[PDB]
Amino acid sequence: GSHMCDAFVGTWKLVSSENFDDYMKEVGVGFATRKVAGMAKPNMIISVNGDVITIKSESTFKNTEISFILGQEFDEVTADDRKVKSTITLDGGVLVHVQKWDGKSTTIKRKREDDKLVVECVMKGVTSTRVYERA
Ligand SMILES: O=C(O)[C@H]1CCN(c2ccccc2)[C@H]1COc1ccccc1
Repeated sequence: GSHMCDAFVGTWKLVSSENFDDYMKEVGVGFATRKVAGMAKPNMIISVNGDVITIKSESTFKNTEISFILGQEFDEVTADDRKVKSTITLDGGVLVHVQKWDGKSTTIKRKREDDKLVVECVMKGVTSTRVYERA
């Protein structure tokens, strides 16, 4: 029972980051958390079981885990410890993750590009790009 989401499954390691501190500033992350989070080189583990997608991040800073069904809102605790309401959908092969909290919104898009999993994080006008490779 293969699914298009299968392109994302596996274990991935962070290899590059751009503009992440500015993105975190826009989200409202405090100085100390930005410094320590920005140093992290997470592994991201993506798995699928039936309709349930699991994305785990493991790092020296924090471990995070979400499980979800596409299009079905859920409660998430982010790496910076926001309590958010999240909805993840697939739009043309791109995983689109919207997080809402305190009247704010940010969108995280995840796409396969060559042998990379590219993660684009947008808050207001500020974009950060984080590139992962297979571990
Ligand atoms: O997936 C990514 O790279 C982005 C996605 C957004 N996000 C983030 C957003 C606001 C504040 C901190 C991180 C990253 C998650 O990164 C980590 C880093 C360490 C441990 C777990 C996850």
